[PDB]
Amino acid sequence: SGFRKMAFPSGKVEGCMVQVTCGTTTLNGLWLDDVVYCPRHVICTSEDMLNPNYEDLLIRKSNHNFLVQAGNVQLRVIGHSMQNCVLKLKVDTANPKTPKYKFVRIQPGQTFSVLACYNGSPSGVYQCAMRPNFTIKGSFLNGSCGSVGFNIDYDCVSFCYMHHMELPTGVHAGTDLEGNFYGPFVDRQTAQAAGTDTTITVNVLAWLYAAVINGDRWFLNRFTTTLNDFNLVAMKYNYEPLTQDHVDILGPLSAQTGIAVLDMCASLKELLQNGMNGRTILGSALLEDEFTPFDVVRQCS
Amino acid sequence: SGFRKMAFPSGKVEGCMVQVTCGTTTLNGLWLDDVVYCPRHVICTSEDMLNPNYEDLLIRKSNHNFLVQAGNVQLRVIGHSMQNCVLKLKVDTANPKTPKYKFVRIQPGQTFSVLACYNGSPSGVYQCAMRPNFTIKGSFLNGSCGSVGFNIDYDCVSFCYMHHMELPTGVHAGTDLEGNFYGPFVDRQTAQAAGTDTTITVNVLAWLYAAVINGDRWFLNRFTTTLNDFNLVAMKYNYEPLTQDHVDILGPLSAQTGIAVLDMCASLKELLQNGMNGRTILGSALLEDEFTPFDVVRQCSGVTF
Ligand SMILES: CNC(=O)C[C@@]1(C(=O)Nc2cncc3ccccc23)CCOc2ccc(Cl)cc21
Ligand SMILES: CNC(=O)C[C@@]1(C(=O)Nc2cncc3ccccc23)CCOc2ccc(Cl)cc21
Repeated sequence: SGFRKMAFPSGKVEGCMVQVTCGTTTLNGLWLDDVVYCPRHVICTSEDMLNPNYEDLLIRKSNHNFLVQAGNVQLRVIGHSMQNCVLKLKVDTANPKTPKYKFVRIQPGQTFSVLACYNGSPSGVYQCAMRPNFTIKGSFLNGSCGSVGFNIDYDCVSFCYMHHMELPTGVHAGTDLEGNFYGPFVDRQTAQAAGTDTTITVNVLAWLYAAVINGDRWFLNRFTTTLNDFNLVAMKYNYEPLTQDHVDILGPLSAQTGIAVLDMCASLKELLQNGMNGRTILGSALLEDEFTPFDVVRQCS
Repeated sequence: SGFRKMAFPSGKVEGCMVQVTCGTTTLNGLWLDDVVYCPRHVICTSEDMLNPNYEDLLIRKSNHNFLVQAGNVQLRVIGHSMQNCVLKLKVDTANPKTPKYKFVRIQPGQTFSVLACYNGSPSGVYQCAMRPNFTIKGSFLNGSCGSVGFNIDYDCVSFCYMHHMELPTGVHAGTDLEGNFYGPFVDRQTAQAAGTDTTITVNVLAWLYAAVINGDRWFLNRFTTTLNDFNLVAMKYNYEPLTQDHVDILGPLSAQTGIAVLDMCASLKELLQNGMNGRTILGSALLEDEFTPFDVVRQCSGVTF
């Protein structure tokens, strides 16, 4: 029993965190095999942040301009290339702590663990979700760029995120490990705004199923709804539309608890209308949307 | 910016998790140097658990009865002893991944990271606080016994908890690494109940300081209070008393934000008597009490491990 926001054990990722310095800028890099991945903005100076020409800035750099530190050992850079917004620094040593890994690009609503690092040193681990506006509500200070988001599949690390920037609202934007930004963001200091965020409806429903599995049933009702009627109500509370895919994904939890997805959807409509009335669901007074249906099943079964 | 419930990096602890099997029972063990620590109830059957004589059960066991697995390598047990509610299995091999570590007993209100394990394999890491009723509101399934709680100080792991049981309300009870239970709990199948819980006042104040640091200021007010007037109000809402030690501990956050502790206490007092009024603090509609003042400083300054 019990339900917690739970991150994956970060050990496999900790052994890949290195410090990458280029001039006066220092951020984190991910050392996998003989390659160190880091945000390409590490090559930017003061007047290269509004409109950097990364191809032009990178051509002017040599391997000896990149100082890579793995623990108290300086790694030697033997090559450099750029793939979208990620810089790849070929080093002269394969990381002996390289786990089995994959680079996976995730979709909004997907959760992952973040290993927050400063100066190539891991300081904390927390669980995040990719918001529907493609930002993450992380916890990052200056120097956290290059900190990564990941999931663990048995013994395989799926790297899904690398931190690049903080938007004016305090939310964070980054890329997958191929340098492709999540969202319409660019790695420039030009005026950028996170779109209006919405609630990840499928995740809230998955979390209501977690609550039912844990014995919290007060919010349940005798109602069901059509998918269309649910979405009309949901949109009014800034909730993401629930697709038939989401309904299918909730199938196992629906079967386990004996509460049809559209039946749980009617509970959600009611909760949105009434609020909680001083009650909590899994120790929370708000509807939690950072647990996917996969997370709920993994944590409960 | 941003404020998250954040655990310590679990890598130093992951290298210590092993699987301990005794008969039909399989749980987790902590392999440090040449010793594997695990809950002593691993030696119990179902009948034994009802009224266990652990000294009697342990004397009947031999070293070969304990199957210890570190990855896909079976460790050979060369000795066994019991220290309170923890079993210590002496093994022939010192764990090469043994970090710098200490066994520390924590106080209620103190937080720590839990590395949830099943079959000696770490599956998740989460942060939590030792509740004032000595339970932890963890997330544990069958097979999680032996999962440990820890903090990291510099490069030293301080092991503070080992999971032993789940109470009927779904809350968890366990021991320090010397086998001493936190709370009035015993390791036996019998009627046990978690006491009425209280809110960790110093932690709520620390979290209000984290909210101020992050730009959430709506709850701040012009008022201040005496420590005694605050504690009279706090006791009424099942909040732990705030000591002068707690006020001193909040000193750095008080200086950083320019809000005196008793000034923040009057904000908390109003939040208790009046509520949030539909507003949130750090995305939460409830007062968060699982961030200590040290956790807030560490997260709002970026201390690394
Ligand atoms: C020195 N340069 C930087 O720090 C990179 C920077 C950035 O957002 N860094 C940070 C990321 N996360 C948390 C932060 C908390 C506080 C301050 C900085 C933080 C800051 C300057 O504007 C941009 C614009 C585009 C891009 Cl891709 C990166 C950046
Ligand atoms: C096989 N026996 C056990 O697992 C030990 C057991 C226990 O609480 N295990 C669990 C601990 N945490 C999460 C659990 C989730 C579900 C089920 C079991 C869980 C279960 C039997 O009663 C007791 C009584 C005292 C003590 Cl010290 C241990 C126990």
